[PDB]
Amino acid sequence: MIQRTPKIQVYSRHPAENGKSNFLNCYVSGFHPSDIEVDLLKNGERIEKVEHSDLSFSKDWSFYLLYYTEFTPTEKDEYACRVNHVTLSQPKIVKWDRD
Amino acid sequence: GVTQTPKFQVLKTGQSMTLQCAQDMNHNSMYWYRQDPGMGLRLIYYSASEGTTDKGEVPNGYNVSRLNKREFSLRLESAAPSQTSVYFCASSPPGGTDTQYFGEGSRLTVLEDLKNVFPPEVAVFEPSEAEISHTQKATLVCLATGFYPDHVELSWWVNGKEVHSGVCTDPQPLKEQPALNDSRYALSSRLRVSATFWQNPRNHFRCQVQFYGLSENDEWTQDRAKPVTQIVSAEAWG
Amino acid sequence: RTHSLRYFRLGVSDPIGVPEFISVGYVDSHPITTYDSVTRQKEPRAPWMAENLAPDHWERYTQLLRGWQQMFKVELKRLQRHYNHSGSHTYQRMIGCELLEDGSTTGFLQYAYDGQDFLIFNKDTLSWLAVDNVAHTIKQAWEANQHELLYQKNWLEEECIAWLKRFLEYGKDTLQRTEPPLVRVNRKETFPGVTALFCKAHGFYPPEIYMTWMKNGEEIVQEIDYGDILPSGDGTYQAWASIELLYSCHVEHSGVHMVLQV
Amino acid sequence: QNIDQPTEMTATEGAIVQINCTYQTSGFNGLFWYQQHAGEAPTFLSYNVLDGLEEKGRFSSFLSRSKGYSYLLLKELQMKDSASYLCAVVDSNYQLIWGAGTKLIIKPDIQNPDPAVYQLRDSVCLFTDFDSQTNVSQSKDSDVYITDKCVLDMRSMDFKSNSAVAWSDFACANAFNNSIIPEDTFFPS
Ligand code: NA
Repeated sequence: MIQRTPKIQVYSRHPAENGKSNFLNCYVSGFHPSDIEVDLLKNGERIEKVEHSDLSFSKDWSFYLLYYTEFTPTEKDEYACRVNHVTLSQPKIVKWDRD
Repeated sequence: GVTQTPKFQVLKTGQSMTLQCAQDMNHNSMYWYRQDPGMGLRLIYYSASEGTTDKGEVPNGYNVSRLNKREFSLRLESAAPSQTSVYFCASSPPGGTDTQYFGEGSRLTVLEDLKNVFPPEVAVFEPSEAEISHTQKATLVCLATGFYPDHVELSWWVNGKEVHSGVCTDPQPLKEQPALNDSRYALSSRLRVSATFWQNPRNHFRCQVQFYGLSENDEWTQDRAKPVTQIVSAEAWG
Repeated sequence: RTHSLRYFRLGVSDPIGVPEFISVGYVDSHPITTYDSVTRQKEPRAPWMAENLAPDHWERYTQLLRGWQQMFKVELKRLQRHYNHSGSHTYQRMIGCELLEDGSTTGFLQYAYDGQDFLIFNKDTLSWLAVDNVAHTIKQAWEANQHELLYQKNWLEEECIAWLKRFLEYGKDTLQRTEPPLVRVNRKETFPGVTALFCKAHGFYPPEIYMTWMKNGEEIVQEIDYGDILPSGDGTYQAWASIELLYSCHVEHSGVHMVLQV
Repeated sequence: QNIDQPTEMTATEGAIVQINCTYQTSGFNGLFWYQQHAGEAPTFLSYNVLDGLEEKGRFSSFLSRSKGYSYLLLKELQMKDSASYLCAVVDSNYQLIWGAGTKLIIKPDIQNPDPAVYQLRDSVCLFTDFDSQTNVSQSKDSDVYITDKCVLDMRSMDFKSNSAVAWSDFACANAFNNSIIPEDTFFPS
């Protein structure tokens, strides 16, 4: 049974600028099987107002998802995407590279 | 393959009815159709799988139950004369390109009252001596007259065995009173044998008519005999 | 422009929250329909699907998908018996077609077991390609039914394409629109003596974009690092291409060519 | 949406008949042909989904998807081929649309006709051994009953024959006066 760990990509909708309203995206893809847990974090704390697409299907038989939230980037605020899958021993926190 | 019951049923207007259908071919899709003169099969209800049912083209006045993977019941809550028809149950294998397998059919007749229901009179007419001389053949004619509704199955028996060779039964019955809406019917059949076969004194001919009328559970208050489901026959020896 | 219609099926044996059966349809990158064994209803996933198909379409396909759901559960049980597999396993199907810009068509039908190719239909030879001997056994059972093979070829070549054209007309305002990319080039000295050039595009639709780096008007020799075409979340996409070191970024999108000279 | 096929067709035994079916549907996923004898259930004959002619013994079924046309071809006709032939199409939503059907009548080939009207006792007047080109009219009188012509096959011989029955003032010499009977019809005294 070949299990495929998720690719996690954290990026903003528009080119980021500290003090300007934007959207933070977390694109989780290439994983198999389908059971997955995704959370968006702000200074290590879970963001409550987070939207997401339904589970999606790729031609290579893996799955993908999009998680997003409205945010205003600042120098002090650290944003991340926390993902859990059967291929992972513990949840993986992927930090936003700040564009 | 597909077992459907009953083959025939007479109902009074407002009476309830359930048509049963079973299949053991491990089919998941089951269908109820009605067949009427001049048109194609009309779907009433269908069941794509066990645990689901949906309306066809003509669901009004009916309801269904997919009881399990094998059985699909059809219910007439309050029988109406418009529901006089021939009903077919069919089933289809999981998927395809795959074909439907049909049950034998159920003839339902809905009447306002049962007062005009009558079994047939059966009579057998021996061949003309003139025919035997002219063609060296013998024709036996059977008549089933005065029956109502048209729920008969006529068959010939030669020395206690059903025959089909030399047999001709009218596909449709004749209306004895063409102007009356509740006209009674007449049916004829002919059996043709060789003169030598007919002239054999030990050869036995019987014309049997199975009539489908009322059951034991049906109420009968009239003076005349109850017109139950019965076999009426007529015999002839050579 | 190249368009496609696809229907996906996912079956899970002994699932954890997770449905036993899921089925989703797509027109290009857009979800159009959804069904699962929890709702037991086929529903639209795009408003332009909800507005153009009457409730009788959804009622009929709900019945079909309840039937197909049961068939999927049964097939996965037989596959697990063939492999002598216990526990939770997955079974997937993908059917669809493409209508290419040049007018030509493609059709495809395939299955996967545990996320790996299992059976691939060839509609030109009317046969199944099997990966292993369990797949070979199923292939002999499916190839014995000539009517079913012919049925699938007709569906892929005629029915699926007619469905695709009908769905393209409904969703024309979304699917046939063009949102040109916004392109920028960023120059930065990274490690001592290593200049990195990033060519970045965003705000475009459709997601198909071509990005490359050229040296003195000629194709590069060195490695170009390509970034995935990602959804921005507003219906548009973003992407990038990068090189290390006269350089120019070349971008092609919906019949428009763009050059950004450094 | 619509399926058309002729109501009725007549052909002669040993000959060839073509039963045409045209359809106008939203989509197409197959065409079926079923056979249904009088008082019996429909049974599968053939299925076509791609273009061409599919032969199955004495029966062949054709499909043209571009023309939206199919035919059921029956060669070397037999009396047993007398039945209804139902055309059905699978539409875009995988639902069967049934045609109203074609009743097929096979006229037997009567080699040596011998038209005659006979009297039977238990009364009835039997009109028999007339050629397939003779038609029997219904009764003019209310108290007289006349059936249509029927074909019987005496399988032990290669003998087929047509017959009509009249029953009820009534006499055999005037029983079929309302029908056009052959000039040399034998009337025994
Ligand atoms: Na109903």
